Amino acid sequence: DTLLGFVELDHIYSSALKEISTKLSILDDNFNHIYKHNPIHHMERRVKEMRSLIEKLNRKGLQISAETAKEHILDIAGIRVVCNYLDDIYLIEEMLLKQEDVQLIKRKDYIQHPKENGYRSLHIVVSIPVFLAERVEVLPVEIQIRTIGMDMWASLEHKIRAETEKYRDLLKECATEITEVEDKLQQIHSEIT
Amino acid sequence: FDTLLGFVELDHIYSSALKEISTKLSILDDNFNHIYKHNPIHHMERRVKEMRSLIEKLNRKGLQISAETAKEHILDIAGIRVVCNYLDDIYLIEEMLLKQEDVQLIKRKDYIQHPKENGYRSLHIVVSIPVFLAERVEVLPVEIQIRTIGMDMWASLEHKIRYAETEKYRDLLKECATEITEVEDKLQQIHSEIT
Amino acid sequence: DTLLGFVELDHIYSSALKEISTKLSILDDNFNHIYKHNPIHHMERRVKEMRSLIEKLNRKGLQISAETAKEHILDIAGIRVVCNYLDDIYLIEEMLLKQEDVQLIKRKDYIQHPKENGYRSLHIVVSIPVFLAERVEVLPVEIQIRTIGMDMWASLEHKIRAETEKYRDLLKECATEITEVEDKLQQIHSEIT
Amino acid sequence: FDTLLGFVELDHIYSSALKEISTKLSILDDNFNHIYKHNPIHHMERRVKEMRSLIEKLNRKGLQISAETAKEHILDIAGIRVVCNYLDDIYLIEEMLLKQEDVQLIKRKDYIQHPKENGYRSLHIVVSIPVFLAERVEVLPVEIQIRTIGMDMWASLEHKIRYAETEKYRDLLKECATEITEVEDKLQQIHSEIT
Ligand SMILES: Nc1ncnc2c1ncn2[C@@H]1O[C@H](COP(=O)(O)CP(=O)(O)OP(=O)(O)O)[C@@H](O)[C@H]1O
Ligand SMILES: Nc1ncnc2c1ncn2[C@@H]1O[C@H](COP(=O)(O)CP(=O)(O)OP(=O)(O)O)[C@@H](O)[C@H]1O
Ligand SMILES: Nc1ncnc2c1ncn2[C@@H]1O[C@H](COP(=O)(O)CP(=O)(O)OP(=O)(O)O)[C@@H](O)[C@H]1O
Ligand SMILES: Nc1ncnc2c1ncn2[C@@H]1O[C@H](COP(=O)(O)CP(=O)(O)OP(=O)(O)O)[C@@H](O)[C@H]1O
Ligand SMILES: [Mg+2]
Ligand SMILES: [Mg+2]
Ligand SMILES: [Mg+2]
Ligand SMILES: [Mg+2]
Repeated sequence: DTLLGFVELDHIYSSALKEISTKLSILDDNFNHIYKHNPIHHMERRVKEMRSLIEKLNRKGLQISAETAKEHILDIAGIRVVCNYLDDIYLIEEMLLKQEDVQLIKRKDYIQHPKENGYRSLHIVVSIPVFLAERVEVLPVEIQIRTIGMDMWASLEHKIRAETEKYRDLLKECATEITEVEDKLQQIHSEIT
Repeated sequence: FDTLLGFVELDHIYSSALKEISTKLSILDDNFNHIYKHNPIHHMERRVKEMRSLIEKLNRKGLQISAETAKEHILDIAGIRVVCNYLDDIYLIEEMLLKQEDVQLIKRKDYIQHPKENGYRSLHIVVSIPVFLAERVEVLPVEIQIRTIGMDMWASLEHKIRYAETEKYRDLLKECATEITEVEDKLQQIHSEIT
Repeated sequence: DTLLGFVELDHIYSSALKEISTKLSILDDNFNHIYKHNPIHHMERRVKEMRSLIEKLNRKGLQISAETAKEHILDIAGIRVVCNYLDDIYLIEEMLLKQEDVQLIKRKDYIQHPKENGYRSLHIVVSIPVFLAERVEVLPVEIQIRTIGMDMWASLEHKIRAETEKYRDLLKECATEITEVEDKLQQIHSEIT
Repeated sequence: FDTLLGFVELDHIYSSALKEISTKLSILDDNFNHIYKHNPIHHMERRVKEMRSLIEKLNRKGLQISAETAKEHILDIAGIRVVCNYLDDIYLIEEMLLKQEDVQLIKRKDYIQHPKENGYRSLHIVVSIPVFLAERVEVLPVEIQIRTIGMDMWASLEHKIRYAETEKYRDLLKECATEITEVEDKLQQIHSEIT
């Protein structure tokens, strides 16, 4: 019964990920056409696993139903935009939000206000129209925009998360020196363009 | 020259148009299968016109050799071909796509209802599509050739007769065309009844 | 326990499908390079679902273990080569078997000896070396080679299989007239090359 | 001429070589992750040399402008770049690939152990690969550039300094190179300990 509703959820949010991905790749493709630089290194897509969706609903004391999840959970559809340089992150943000049918919903900038452990990434939730066979759906998609250095750090830290406390200090040490080397590559890249 | 640059610009933006068309179409196919357990689309082929065939077509129509003329007058710069599993899937795809707010019909030629003299059959619609670029919006036409697998199989062989040698197989092609429609009608009739 | 063995099975037979697919596409790509014709229309790959694998093992009274399935089941890895013309089928067969590291295991030609219901397809099982991280595996892969007409017929018939008996007769009727129209396209295509 | 045809032949067969190399490499990456829950490869890039850059390289080395010479003397006609997640993954990929019966080492240059003067770092191996064509077998060389993500990030920026402007950033590049190796050493050291 309810499970059908969640299967429906997985399907339409997968479609949302397709329309965003096409938008993003066109922006990357056109920017390189004009300025001979690719802002995007690569992208990863993911529809939230159901058991993680149910876990998150319970952590927030919410009902286990697809319509509740559709309301309260904004990262059912997630895309991760790994960029080549630090300024490419905000370039992607500007290019996408300027589009008529893209609506900002949430913005959390962990680059300028990093988490305690050193995590850095730009998180924006945007709305996207998805034209289905017999219906239109405007669905939220969480976009994690980051540099390659931020991505490699987040990968190592993710795989850890009672073994976090040991490496917590020098992970933050790595985080810091990743930002410093990427700052230096950015300043060089800024100057050659 | 500046023009050749213009044609490179043309190839780039019409390639992007094909990306947005393809995502729309595959979502429709994916959602229809989700609801009704049937895939209207068998496969799709994309193509941006070669510059050298684009220049040929401009000259064949007595038009100027410029990107601004080509954008206006040539509607098959971006081409997508939607090969469908059954004949009724063709018009289903058309209906589903045109009802979308940002897709506008521009040209329609129904060679299924009114086949060509040689037996060619296909639905040809040109639609307009918004393409959001880095610093600009472009609304671009895309020619969609919607057809069955049988129609595709026939059109491939006929295309490979050309390139004074069409007259020989003209009759024997017209027979293949006819018997393709007849067998596909019957598979359509069976598929309708079991759904 | 045993389930681990079947997970291992799925992984290595998936890799087998990758090496075959690369072989087949190179052959198709080279044939078109030389003769300006593409024998292959498209291909579908599939590793057998486990519950269907366990079902098949029970139907044959065999043990439910990965090593037994690896021996007795030759269609764990399946690839389907849908060809443009009838003669392309045997062209693909010739091109692939001539390769040094491809070994024929089983051949059943349902084109010349169609099944009672009208099914037609060339079925060959071949062996393929798969170089893994720390080990080599020579694995069987079932190849179903057919025309587009044979494929469309098989699709309609598969989806139906107590409702087979009704359409059984005119399915065979369709089967026959598919072969006749494809014969005529073949004779024309033979003559233009 | 007949030659230009020869170079078209060259592009075709070396593209096929890249397909067999890629399938081997991805299977190794896929199997290693299956066993040890780690992906050595982050991503891969493929490339067949442009004919016009191939002609340039032949002239730079005083060689004849023919496909038969290029096949013999130029080993980076087919190029693949294996970007790895950690430094030790680089040599792991090399070991796994060369131990295969039908892969033969042809050339090896280890710029990781002996970096270039500007700070470039990467493992360069040319290997031979059998390519089974429709009517013929070809054993073709493929140049493999194996590197970390940091090495890739650095090499991209340095490549975009060229194309009398390298001297300015030469020192500041050499620093970036160094601190990339140092941060990647530490991430390697952490990753080793948690496995
Ligand atoms: N926007 C995003 N896009 C692509 N992948 C993402 C992503 N967010 C997380 N991932 C990755 O998807 C995998 C599974 O994530 P989940 O457990 O389902 C949600 P989460 O990462 O815990 O975010 P949450 O804390 O907001 O709920 C993780 O390994 C993560 O790295
Ligand atoms: N909408 C479309 N979708 C997919 N492929 C198409 C297509 N239109 C043409 N093609 C294919 O592109 C290849 C080269 O033909 P082109 O010159 O580019 C267009 P055309 O078919 O010649 O239209 P034209 O007769 O008005 O000039 C052909 O193989 C053709 O089948
Ligand atoms: N060699 C093959 N390659 C690709 N797909 C195949 C295939 N053989 C069968 N399929 C398709 O895979 C889907 C699931 O097949 P399965 O039920 O797992 C085995 P099967 O089709 O019953 O063959 P079997 O009777 O020899 O056991 C079917 O819909 C089928 O059309
Ligand atoms: N093994 C390889 N794998 C992936 N990309 C490669 C590659 N070798 C070169 N490339 C890329 O191909 C693009 C054009 O360079 P090419 O002229 O084709 C070869 P090259 O790097 O100039 O070698 P060369 O200096 O010996 O001539 C560059 O962006 C380069 O990074
Ligand atoms: Mg999240
Ligand atoms: Mg046209
Ligand atoms: Mg089978
Ligand atoms: Mg080189």
